[PDB]
Amino acid sequence: ATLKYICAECSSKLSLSRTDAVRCKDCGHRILLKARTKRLVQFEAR
Amino acid sequence: DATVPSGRPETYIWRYLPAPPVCIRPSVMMQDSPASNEDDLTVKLTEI
Amino acid sequence: MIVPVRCFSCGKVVGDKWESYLNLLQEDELDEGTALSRLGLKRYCCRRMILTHVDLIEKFLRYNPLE
Amino acid sequence: DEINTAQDKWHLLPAFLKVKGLVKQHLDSFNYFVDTDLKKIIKANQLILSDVDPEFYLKYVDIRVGKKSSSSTKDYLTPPHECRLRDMTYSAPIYVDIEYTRGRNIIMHKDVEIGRMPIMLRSNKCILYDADESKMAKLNECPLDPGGYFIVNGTEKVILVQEQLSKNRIIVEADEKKGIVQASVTSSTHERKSKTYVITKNGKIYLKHNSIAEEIPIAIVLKACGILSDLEIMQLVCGNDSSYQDIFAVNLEESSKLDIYTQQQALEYIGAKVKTMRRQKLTILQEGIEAIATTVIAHLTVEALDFREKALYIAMMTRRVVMAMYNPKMIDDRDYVGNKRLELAGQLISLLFEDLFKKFNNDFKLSIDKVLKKPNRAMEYDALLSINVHSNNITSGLNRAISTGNWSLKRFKMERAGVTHVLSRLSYISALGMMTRISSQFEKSRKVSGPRALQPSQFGMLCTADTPEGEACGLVKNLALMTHITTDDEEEPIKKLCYVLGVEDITLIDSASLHLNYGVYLNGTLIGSIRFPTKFVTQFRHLRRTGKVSEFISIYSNSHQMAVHIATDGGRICRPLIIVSDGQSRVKDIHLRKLLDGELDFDDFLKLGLVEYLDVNEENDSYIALYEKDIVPSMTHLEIEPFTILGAVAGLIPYPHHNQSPRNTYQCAMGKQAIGAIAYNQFKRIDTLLYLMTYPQQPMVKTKTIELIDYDKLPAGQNATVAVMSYSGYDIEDALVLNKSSIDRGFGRCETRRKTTTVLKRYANHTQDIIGGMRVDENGDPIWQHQSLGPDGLGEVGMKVQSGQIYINKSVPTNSADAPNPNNVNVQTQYREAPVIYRGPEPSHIDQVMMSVSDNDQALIKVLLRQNRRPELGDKFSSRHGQKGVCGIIVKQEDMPFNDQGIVPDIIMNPHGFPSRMTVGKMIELISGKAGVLNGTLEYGTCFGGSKLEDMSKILVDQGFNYSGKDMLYSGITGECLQAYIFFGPIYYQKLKHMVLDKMHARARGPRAVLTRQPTEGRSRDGGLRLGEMERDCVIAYGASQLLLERLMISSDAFEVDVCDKCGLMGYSGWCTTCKSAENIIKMTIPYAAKLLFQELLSMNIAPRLRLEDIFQQ
Amino acid sequence: MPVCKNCHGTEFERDLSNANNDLVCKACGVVSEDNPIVSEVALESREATLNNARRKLRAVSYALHIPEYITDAAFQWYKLALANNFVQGRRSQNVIASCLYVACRKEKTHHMLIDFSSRLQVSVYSIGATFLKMVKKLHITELPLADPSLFIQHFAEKLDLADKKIKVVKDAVKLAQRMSKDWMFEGRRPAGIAGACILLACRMNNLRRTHTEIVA
Ligand SMILES: [Zn+2]
Ligand SMILES: [Zn+2]
Ligand SMILES: [Zn+2]
Ligand SMILES: [Zn+2]
Repeated sequence: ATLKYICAECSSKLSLSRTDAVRCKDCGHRILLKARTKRLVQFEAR
Repeated sequence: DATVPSGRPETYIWRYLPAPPVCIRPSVMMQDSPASNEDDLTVKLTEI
Repeated sequence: MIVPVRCFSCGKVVGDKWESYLNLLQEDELDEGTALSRLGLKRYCCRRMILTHVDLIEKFLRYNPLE
Repeated sequence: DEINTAQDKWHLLPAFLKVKGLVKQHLDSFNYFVDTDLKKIIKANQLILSDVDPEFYLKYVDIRVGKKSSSSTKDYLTPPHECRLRDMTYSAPIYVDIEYTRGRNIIMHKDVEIGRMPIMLRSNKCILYDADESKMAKLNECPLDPGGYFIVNGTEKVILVQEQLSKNRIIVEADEKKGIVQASVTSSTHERKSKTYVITKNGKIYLKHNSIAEEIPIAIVLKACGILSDLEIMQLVCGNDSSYQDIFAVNLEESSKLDIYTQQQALEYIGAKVKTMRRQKLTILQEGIEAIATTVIAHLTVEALDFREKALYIAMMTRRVVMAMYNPKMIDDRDYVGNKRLELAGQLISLLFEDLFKKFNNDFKLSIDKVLKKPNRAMEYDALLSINVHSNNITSGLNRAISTGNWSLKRFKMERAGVTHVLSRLSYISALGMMTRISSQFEKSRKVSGPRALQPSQFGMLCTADTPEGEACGLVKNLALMTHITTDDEEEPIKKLCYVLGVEDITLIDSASLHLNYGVYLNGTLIGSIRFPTKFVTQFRHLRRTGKVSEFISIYSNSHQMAVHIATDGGRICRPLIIVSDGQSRVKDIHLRKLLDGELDFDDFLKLGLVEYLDVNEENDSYIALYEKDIVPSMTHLEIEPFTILGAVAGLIPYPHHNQSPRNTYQCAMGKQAIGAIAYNQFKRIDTLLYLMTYPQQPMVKTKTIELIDYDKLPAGQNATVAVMSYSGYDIEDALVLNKSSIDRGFGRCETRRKTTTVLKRYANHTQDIIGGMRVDENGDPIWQHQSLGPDGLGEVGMKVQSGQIYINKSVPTNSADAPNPNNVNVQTQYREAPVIYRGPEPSHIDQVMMSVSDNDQALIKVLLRQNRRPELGDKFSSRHGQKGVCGIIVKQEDMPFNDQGIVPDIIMNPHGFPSRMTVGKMIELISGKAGVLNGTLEYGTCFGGSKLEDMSKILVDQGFNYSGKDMLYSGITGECLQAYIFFGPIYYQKLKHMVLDKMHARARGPRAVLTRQPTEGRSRDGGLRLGEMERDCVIAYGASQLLLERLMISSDAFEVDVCDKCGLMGYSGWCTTCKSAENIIKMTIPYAAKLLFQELLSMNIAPRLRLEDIFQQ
Repeated sequence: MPVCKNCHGTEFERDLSNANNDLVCKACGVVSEDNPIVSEVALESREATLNNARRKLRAVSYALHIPEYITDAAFQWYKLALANNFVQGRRSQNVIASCLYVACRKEKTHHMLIDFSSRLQVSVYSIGATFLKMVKKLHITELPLADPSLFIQHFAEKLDLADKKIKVVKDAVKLAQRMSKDWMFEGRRPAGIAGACILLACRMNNLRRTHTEIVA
């Protein structure tokens, strides 16, 4: 979705509160990436 | 040669030991957290 | 990764024929050299990349997010 | 389809490698360790008992790793790859079972953790072990990573196979002067101890053992060794007649001039000269004073109870030195592998273990004393959970070792370092390149050229194709493709067996030996000197190849030296190959259909008596042929394939047998730097500096060695259609010239991946370092210096980040190191923001960021940055064949030849390189390439073999291309026929590290080091370069004064010192300060290194007083 | 900190572009310092006792697998604890015990004073004594509030079962939450209601575990 970031194994949309926990709400599995930014970005193919 | 700028063979043996400057023996960067690393001469003579 | 979209010399588009290549090999079992030829690449530098180029992208898609 | 007896042996090497793996060295020794040597070490010390409370004991019983007796594999552990992201240390816990003494009727037990062991990926106990392509997915990890490397602290490291000189063995060295030292250094368990022996002077020869004071005449010791007959010494160590008679008796003299009769006093001469027992225990000052040493001096090789063995052992050793004093040569260098025994991680980690575990016990005692000192009630107390608190010294200490490489062994008092490494992943080849690398160590000083060169005995048991320049304090080699490093086997059974064959015990022996047969040496220890040596041999070898005591326990006869050796030692190199009984082999060619069916495989031929493992000794005694095509029924064995000799790295090179070897050496020193696809888990893992390529391709000509390392499923390189011509004039030495509109079409494009770890840590003030950010002044937009973040303050995915921006915002607390008090109300919140800035010559992109928690529960943030480098001018390329070069002008498209098809040679390469480097292998590889792409078949090539060139022609000539690789071309510039033929086809050019955009460097005036105040070193920190005394002299020859004064004076440290003419010394501003003046000081300039040299000196007591004079007017 | 010798502006910026690293003002552009010099690369009764207390302290620390971090905070409490000579005539254990316990409370972590004690002979009382005693001397009040939400975690891991417990966790806590508003929560060893709610949701998750193995 549009919210902040993702688990590793759960691969689930996860929004986190400021200083809440490093866990993922669903799985007990810890590490979490940061999902893609919705903001535009420019490349020049050449 | 003694026209006594030095004043004879008695200074050869230590009496007053010359402490070197700080810029010769710089305390290592204070770094994050209290202990900055010593820098040799700062420990030897400070033990002497 | 993916078959390039042109060779590194000619500039004929190879991006297309990789699908039609492999399909043409598995179904209709037929030898390499004859295959690529009637697939339409006579020049050999155009040809290598079909022949060469292991396709990794499959072996890279085992690791996707969702599983 | 009858399989050809010629090549069908090929099907061996895979089946060999298929079940028993490529990298099994690091596995087996490990899997042997955890499954066995633990059950030994504790069986050594199973009882710790204080001196107090005579009723107590602590009795270990079993050791287990990960298995508490619930399931076979541990019910839960942490997956290794995911364990690599958190900076954790991949671990399986230790389990021990104990017996106590606590209170009346206990003697109870449990299953307890003493700590955690860093096991090894794809060992027995690993989660990855025996998991096929599915768990691989769910565990998010590579299928093709060979494993065998540890992982600790999140970094990724390897124990490197460590060569060591033969231990517990004879060696005899001669020298100018000297007198031919002999040495035997024996070790097992306790007390690794050397014993030298040599002549001191002029036929008068002595034992030096540092346990003794100085020396003893060998006649004395040998008497005291319990052979008392004297003159029969001569009959023993000397021989019958030859020359040897005189040379030894000269020695035997000086025993007569002194003392005799070991019955009491001849021993007493020794203990008389031994050092003290250090007070207590001296009680043994006796005639049995030294009777201890005569069985344990150095040699723990024999010891025992009566003396005759060690006696005659030291004797037979004394023979070989007087044999050397007769004539030089006829001795033992330390070079050929049989005199050197490498050793794996198996014995290493135990030796380290039993130390750490030993300290664990010694100190856990002293902790069990504190409780039992001062009586409280009746002191019982579990006296058991105290292992938890007093542990880790086993674990954290172990991690310290395995990661750092400092091994401090208190028990041997022997320290070694540089023993592990970061496993360098620049390629799939390097993955197993660091893996299987022999690190030689010691080597005394460098100045001896002996332990350097490549000995012909090395054939096929070590890679001949790399000995790179990282030599320094050591040497680096690699194994072959087929080697099985023999483990420890056993002794007593092979001993009693040897008797069973009818060898006669030394005690029965004539005490005249050397004349009769040879003698039979177990591990370099004399036993029987049996009758009929050769028949004994053939009998024994016949047993090994079928019935009993297999693999190692090699055997070889000997002639000049009269001996037959049975060696049981572990840690030794062996190799496979086929026995030929009578004329032909034992294969019989129907056995291989019986093989490739899959119901047969390998390690089944031993039980069928076909192939077995020789040894450098054994094979030296044996006789081998290359091809089945040539046999004579004088033979023994034939190699299964010749190209097993080139290493896993070396097997890459196509047609190596056409080169000159230094090219293959530089190639084994390159290909591991070829950028590549790494592993399938590539994008998911986050590494420190990881290159990788956009469009990798199979090298057009493979080698039967490549396919078996799966190198074509992770190819590193581009396959470039490449003329050979002089073009431009930007070419010259090795410098390539690339092709625009080609390089732009996706040729040779690179990516690069960096990680920036920022650990967040809480401070004792209870204040957390915070990532908050995004200032955003002036109406809804962040400052450009900021930008690239997003609301979170952390960096964000996929956005272009440019030079001086901030890809992670970080701020420390200001008071963090203050003294925490129970006093606060409002502000803990003052922060010093010290964000890490991006700095680099190019832009880049943030692809992926990781927020996680470390093992100890402290916040962790890791981002990784990427950029795809276009292969800019100045980028090292290789031909994989030894050509090492940099691109020149990048021409456009239109330029350079084309010919009839229209194709444009992509790389174009200077001809000159081939003749002077004299490498025709490549120049065949080109043919094989063009022939390949026509038939549409990958066409092979390999060391001593490969596609026969003369048919390659036939494949081309009908399809229109010249019977040899040459063809016409049209110079792009003019457009008229090139006046000479040109030669081109596909070649595989791999692109290397040393991308230029890294390596270019410049400085205007940068930072200076505090101490010398002259510019700092190298790339990274900041600029500045070296003028060495080797170089500095140069400008003197030209005679330039002003260039130096600009150079080592103005431009580096320009400095004004204020000195005092009277009594010359320095001083600041106005004062001389030794003489308070503020008058006689004169301002002048001088290199700050020179002042620093004064204040250095004058600190030490010495006084560079400066007498001065004015420049002008005399 | 300093001011431009000309523009008299206070805003200074160190330009990292060209590998000078000069410090300059955004005002007139004059440099403050070029050439950015950087660095690189006894007998006391108190040293003995103190560093001995980092020894004994760090000992009991990783036994409980607490953060090594917190040890330094606790230790310095011990430092301040020695300042009042409160630490002199008592059992060294009970002293450093509370000295660590007060720390791990100040961080709101899961270690319960009962668990902390059983390393010893001790009655979970003598420790209860010393702790509550240093509450007086060193003046501290507000910080140490123990709560259920923490104990269930460290429990939950040791409870075996399976990944379901996470749900159970999410289950149990909301349970324990209402019990606090159910106004039965005060006047109780928080471990009691902890294992209680755990057993509750576990039964609610239809998994059968004994009463013993819980209180384990
Ligand atoms: Zn999750
Ligand atoms: Zn083409
Ligand atoms: Zn002066
Ligand atoms: Zn200014």
